[PDB]
Amino acid sequence: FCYSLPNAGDVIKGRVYEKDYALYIYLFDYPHFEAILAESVKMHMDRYVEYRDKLVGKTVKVKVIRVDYTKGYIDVNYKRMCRHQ
Repeated sequence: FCYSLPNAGDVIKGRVYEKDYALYIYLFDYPHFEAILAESVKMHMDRYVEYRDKLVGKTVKVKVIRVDYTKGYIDVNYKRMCRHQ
């Protein structure tokens, strides 16, 4: 293996999108990893709807919680909105 990787705890930027019942994020510096907002997967229905409405299409900062470099997956948690949004 080889390639650039973020470290757990790192706060990085990307654009949020929805897919397969959850919120994911297109990480600007890690475009080839499927990055999911871990907290959105099992979030209770009504709050999930609000969460999706608040974040989809927005540019945000997220904190890295887990990196699977062999399979290409990254789990993150939404932190804050960007200046570009």
